[PDB]
Amino acid sequence: QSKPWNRYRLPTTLLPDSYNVTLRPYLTPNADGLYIFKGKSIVRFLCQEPTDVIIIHSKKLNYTTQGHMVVLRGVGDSQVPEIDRTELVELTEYLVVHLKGSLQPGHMYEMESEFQGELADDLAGFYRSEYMEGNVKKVLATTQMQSTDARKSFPCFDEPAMKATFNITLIHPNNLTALSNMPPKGSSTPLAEDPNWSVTEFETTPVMSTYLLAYIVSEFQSVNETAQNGVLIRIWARPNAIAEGHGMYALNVTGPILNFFANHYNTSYPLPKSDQIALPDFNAGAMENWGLVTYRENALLFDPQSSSISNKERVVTVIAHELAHQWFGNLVTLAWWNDLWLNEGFASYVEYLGADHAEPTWNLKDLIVPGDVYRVMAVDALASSHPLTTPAEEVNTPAQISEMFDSISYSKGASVIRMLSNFLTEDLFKEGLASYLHAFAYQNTTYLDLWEHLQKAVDAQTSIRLPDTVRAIMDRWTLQMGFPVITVDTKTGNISQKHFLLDSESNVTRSSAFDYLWIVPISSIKNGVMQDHYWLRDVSQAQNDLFKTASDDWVLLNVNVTGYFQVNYDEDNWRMIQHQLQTNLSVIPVINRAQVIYDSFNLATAHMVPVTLALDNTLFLNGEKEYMPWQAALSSLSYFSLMFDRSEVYGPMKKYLRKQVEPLFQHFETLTKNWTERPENLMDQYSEINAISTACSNGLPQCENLAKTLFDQWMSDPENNPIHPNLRSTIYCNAIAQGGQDQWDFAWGQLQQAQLVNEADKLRSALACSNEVWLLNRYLGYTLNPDLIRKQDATSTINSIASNVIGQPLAWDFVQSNWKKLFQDYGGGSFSFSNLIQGVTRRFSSEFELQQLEQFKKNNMDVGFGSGTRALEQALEKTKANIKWVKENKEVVLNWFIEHSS
Ligand SMILES: *[C@@H]1O[C@H](CO)[C@@H](O[C@@H]2O[C@H](CO)[C@@H](O[C@@H]3O[C@H](CO)[C@@H](O)[C@H](O)[C@H]3NC(C)=O)[C@H](O)[C@H]2NC(C)=O)[C@H](O)[C@H]1NC(C)=O
Ligand SMILES: *[C@@H]1O[C@H](CO)[C@@H](O[C@@H]2O[C@H](CO)[C@@H](O[C@@H]3O[C@H](CO)[C@@H](O)[C@H](O)[C@H]3NC(C)=O)[C@H](O)[C@H]2NC(C)=O)[C@H](O)[C@H]1NC(C)=O
Ligand SMILES: *[C@@H]1O[C@H](CO)[C@@H](O[C@@H]2O[C@H](CO)[C@@H](O[C@@H]3O[C@H](CO)[C@@H](O)[C@H](O)[C@H]3NC(C)=O)[C@H](O)[C@H]2NC(C)=O)[C@H](O)[C@H]1NC(C)=O
Ligand SMILES: *[C@@H]1O[C@H](CO)[C@@H](O[C@@H]2O[C@H](CO)[C@@H](O)[C@H](O)[C@H]2NC(C)=O)[C@H](O)[C@H]1NC(C)=O
Ligand SMILES: *[C@@H]1O[C@H](CO)[C@@H](O[C@@H]2O[C@H](CO)[C@@H](O)[C@H](O)[C@H]2NC(C)=O)[C@H](O)[C@H]1NC(C)=O
Ligand SMILES: *[C@@H]1O[C@H](CO)[C@@H](O[C@@H]2O[C@H](CO)[C@@H](O)[C@H](O)[C@H]2NC(C)=O)[C@H](O)[C@H]1NC(C)=O
Ligand SMILES: *[C@@H]1O[C@H](CO)[C@@H](O[C@@H]2O[C@H](CO)[C@@H](O)[C@H](O)[C@H]2NC(C)=O)[C@H](O)[C@H]1NC(C)=O
Ligand SMILES: *[C@@H]1O[C@H](CO)[C@@H](O[C@@H]2O[C@H](CO)[C@@H](O)[C@H](O)[C@H]2NC(C)=O)[C@H](O)[C@H]1NC(C)=O
Ligand SMILES: *[C@@H]1O[C@H](CO)[C@@H](O[C@@H]2O[C@H](CO)[C@@H](O)[C@H](O)[C@H]2NC(C)=O)[C@H](O)[C@H]1NC(C)=O
Ligand SMILES: *[C@@H]1O[C@H](CO)[C@@H](O)[C@H](O)[C@H]1NC(C)=O
Ligand SMILES: *[C@@H]1O[C@H](CO)[C@@H](O)[C@H](O)[C@H]1NC(C)=O
Ligand SMILES: NC(=[NH2+])NCCC[C@H](N)C(=O)O
Ligand SMILES: [Zn+2]
Repeated sequence: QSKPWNRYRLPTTLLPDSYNVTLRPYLTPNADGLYIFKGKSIVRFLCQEPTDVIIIHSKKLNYTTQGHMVVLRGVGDSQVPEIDRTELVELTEYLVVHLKGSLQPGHMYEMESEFQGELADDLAGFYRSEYMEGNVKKVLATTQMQSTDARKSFPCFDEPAMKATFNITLIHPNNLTALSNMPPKGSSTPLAEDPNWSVTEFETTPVMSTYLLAYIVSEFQSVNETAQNGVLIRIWARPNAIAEGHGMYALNVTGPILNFFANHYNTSYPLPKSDQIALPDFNAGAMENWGLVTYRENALLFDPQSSSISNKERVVTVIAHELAHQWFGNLVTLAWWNDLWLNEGFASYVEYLGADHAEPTWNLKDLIVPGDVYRVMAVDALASSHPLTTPAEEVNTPAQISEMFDSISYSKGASVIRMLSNFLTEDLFKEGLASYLHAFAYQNTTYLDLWEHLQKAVDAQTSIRLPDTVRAIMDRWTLQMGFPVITVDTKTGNISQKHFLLDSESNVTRSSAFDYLWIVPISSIKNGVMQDHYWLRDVSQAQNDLFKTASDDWVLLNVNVTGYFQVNYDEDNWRMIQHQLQTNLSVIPVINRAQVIYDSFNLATAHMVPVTLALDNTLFLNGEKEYMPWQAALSSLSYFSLMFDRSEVYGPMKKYLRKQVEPLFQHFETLTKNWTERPENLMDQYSEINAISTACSNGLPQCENLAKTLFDQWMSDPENNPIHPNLRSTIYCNAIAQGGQDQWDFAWGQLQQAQLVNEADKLRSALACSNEVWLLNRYLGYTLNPDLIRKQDATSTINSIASNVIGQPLAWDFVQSNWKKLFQDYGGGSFSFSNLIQGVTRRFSSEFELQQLEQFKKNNMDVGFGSGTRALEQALEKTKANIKWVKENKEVVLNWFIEHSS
């Protein structure tokens, strides 16, 4: 019998009722330079089963309590046992209170403690964040409890299912504002011991999880709205950001998104107010703390004068995501971190629904396909993938919990939930979802509970019929990794499924309970007309006349890619689809025009079609106006650019892409009235952005000339930037590529005085587009200078230079030569040797380059490679793969491009 304090999961003998917590950050260092916070807490808990030990989480807290580390009292007239001793057990992050007798079932106890910790700049628990306002370094105090860091701010039963109410008090400088999950009780009062401090008490939370607590002390200011039901909505930011109006977009969209979700969930927003706060350099991106959601600035703030449309899209979707959680995840909470995929998958899906409500003309819901589906399919089509579900008993340590937060959890979670909603229909999905939220409000669940409530909705109607239970179907998609390729022979209507792997030689060693067979919902369109829905059962092979065609007809599966799978056809059907896209593309839904490209390039990779069939699938693009199919092509061909852009293949490739994109360029030139006005909706703006990028990077003279004119014009009038933020990255880059030290020095000046990160980013990246070796080398020479290049930007900048075909050898030489700055930046901040290595070696595709990477590896003796040790192995592995791919593909690809370029 192991001792319970040496087990990672808490006992279930004691359950918390409510906490009082008082925190007091000291935002002035103690002159050895240490920042601290002090706290006092009382937890009231109920004894379920007798026990002579109290085990509660504590991390990096020193205790100053009088006596033992806690004082223990009975509630009401309960007696309490004497404390034997209190100890801290660091490994399992416990405060352990050994008692001289047993606590008694049904009795409640209160445990009081006093403590302090470092207010570290470490983005964990209660922590400090430093930023600049003019001359002054400002310091604020804020929180990040997710996942297991509430215990770093005060002792608590720090597991998501052990919910409780919290009464938070902040003691803070009297001229700063204090925020928490709930509204303040009233005006702050002076701290009697020192009236330079004030005390702000907050209203009692609902019953909630510790990982969702938040509290913040800052000089921040807000923009406000009161919704019709009296819910107060505020956006908080740096005084200067608020004054510039950068909070207005967030405020604009928040009301509509909250309204959408209350109706979507059939459940009122469960709090009296909604605060969202933009934090400078919040590396975690955003966190859904209940009533007080935190964001990195660039995720919440928006500058209409400098921000592109894609920035706007990022703001509305991240807001929709975090707000989605205020019901799904916060009101009803998954019992344990092994079910994180459901929480994060659900939010990652409905973020598009919420954002769509706020921006109904943008067709946002479509973007889940490129954004999540095909993104996660890249990693889920590997032997090294993993099922959405993990046994709860395998997820114990804080490191194991952190591993839950990955692409599979978010993006495959989103993809499968979206599939589920689609085959249930949204109305039916919403009924079960509402039933689930009502039944489990303020409590905890597993994914099985959601399946059960969805099944209840299915059972209560007669319209939607499923081939099996919701659970049995979703089991196929959650208990085994990966996804099928569905292959159709349209001569017979034979249809098959098999586990899809990009590497046709891969060995899958992870076994599945289902032999990698799925139950697959299959929609289809024949000659542009919707067909009856079909389910492929858990069989290798089936037949249906739905998928049988005449000679002059075509069929296409997985309308709008609602289903988490990819599709192959016989060549005849492929050609018929190709001629349709050639002659009238609007018969096929825009998402499917993209699908044909996405799937066919993946199939070519996996040797299931020839690479020329994938290329053939791009031939229609010369008539394509819309964003997604072009995006499909650009994403699929970026590897071809990477392998071939230094080879004889590249001229014919550029020529073919010039041919394809010219009509699109001409279309927008007219539509935008000579580039003076952007297209109206988001998709068309995105298409314009890509069309200009593609034209300019492939050397279309008309785009090159546009880029030179605008940049000339900006240089003659530096304070009036004539280039729309949408087009800035391309126009900057192409213009600097055409120009010399005049253009380069000017853009450098503008980088030095850029007050906005997004604009600094674009300039930094464009500066790497110069075609002068000496400019790129001098630039590389700056990247280690923290004066001229922020350290957090150094590897990014080197990678951008590596990306330049002329900068490739320069960056590689520079990284090798100054590698002996591992002993200067595995200590002086983090870095990302890993991201540096991948970027600089990304192109390597010959034996000779592999010989160089091996030779570079022989500075193994000392310094080593740090956090990129694993990366350098991945680079030798990827170069081998690239060598093999280029040998296989070079001849067939060269001759296709020659043939199709005119
Ligand atoms: C968790 O925090 C709560 C808020 O501080 C505590 O409840 C408060 O206790 C206060 C002081 O004990 C009470 O305020 C006043 O106290 C004086 C003592 O001199 C009493 O006579 C007054 O009756 C009382 N004043 C008023 C206007 O009620 C509060 O009653 C009380 N606040 C509440 C209940 O909202 C909890 O006790 C504390 N929990 C634990 C376990 O200590
Ligand atoms: C929680 O308690 C810890 C242990 O008491 C504290 O960590 C200790 O900080 C000490 C004081 O800052 C350090 O001791 C010495 O302090 C003198 C004067 O400040 C320094 O000149 C010395 O460098 C330092 N001693 C040595 C050997 O270097 C300790 O380094 C450190 N002790 C341990 C065991 O980690 C925490 O400060 C305290 N935390 C908070 C937030 O209160
Ligand atoms: C938050 O929502 C607000 C209300 O919908 C938006 O306010 C709108 O800002 C528009 C963009 O500046 C304005 O449109 C036009 O602006 C120029 C200025 O000269 C002119 O073309 C037009 O005269 C003007 N619009 C019209 C219809 O004439 C609107 O003035 C304004 N609308 C309202 C109702 O005030 C905010 O833009 C929005 N904030 C963000 C960041 O999106
Ligand atoms: C946090 O504050 C709440 C609200 O004041 C406290 O809830 C009260 O609990 C007391 C003692 O159990 C009851 O007598 C009252 O009926 C409760 N009031 C309300 C409005 O619910 C709660 O006890 C506090 N938590 C702690 C640890 O003291
Ligand atoms: C809140 O009070 C503090 C102290 O009065 C102010 O912070 C000082 O500001 C000056 C410049 O204005 C700095 O040089 C000092 O070093 C600061 N003191 C400390 C201890 O940091 C602060 O400006 C006030 N803030 C507001 C919003 O009124
Ligand atoms: C949850 O949804 C139900 C069903 O839409 C809502 O109750 C219905 O409200 C409509 C609106 O006029 C009535 O016509 C129906 O008769 C109601 N049905 C029932 C069974 O009551 C309810 O308003 C929603 N609740 C929330 C909080 O959004
Ligand atoms: C975790 O959630 C479950 C529900 O999924 C909670 O169990 C419920 O407790 C409430 C209030 O005591 C009862 O009304 C229900 O009968 C329970 N439902 C069950 C047992 O299925 C459970 O209390 C939560 N766990 C913790 C530690 O709070
Ligand atoms: C379509 O599937 C059917 C199997 O249901 C295939 O036809 C069978 O092929 C086997 C293999 O020799 C014959 O022995 C069976 O008698 C056939 N079944 C029949 C005719 O009902 C057919 O080959 C498949 N067509 C494809 C894959 O294009
Ligand atoms: C496939 O996706 C398209 C969107 O790309 C869907 O078209 C939308 O349909 C909804 C509801 O009918 C309309 O409100 C939108 O205005 C449509 N948008 C566009 C751009 O046409 C289409 O309904 C989807 N097809 C299927 C079978 O689900
Ligand atoms: C996987 O096993 C098969 C032989 O059964 C082989 O073709 C292949 O080379 C093996 N390894 C890899 C990494 O593909
Ligand atoms: C092509 O098909 C579209 C959509 O089905 C139809 O509206 C249109 O008539 C066709 N366009 C032409 C030019 O025939
Ligand atoms: N990997 C993390 N722990 N990220 C924390 C961010 C929190 C939030 N749950 C999100 O998905 O944005
Ligand atoms: Zn989330």
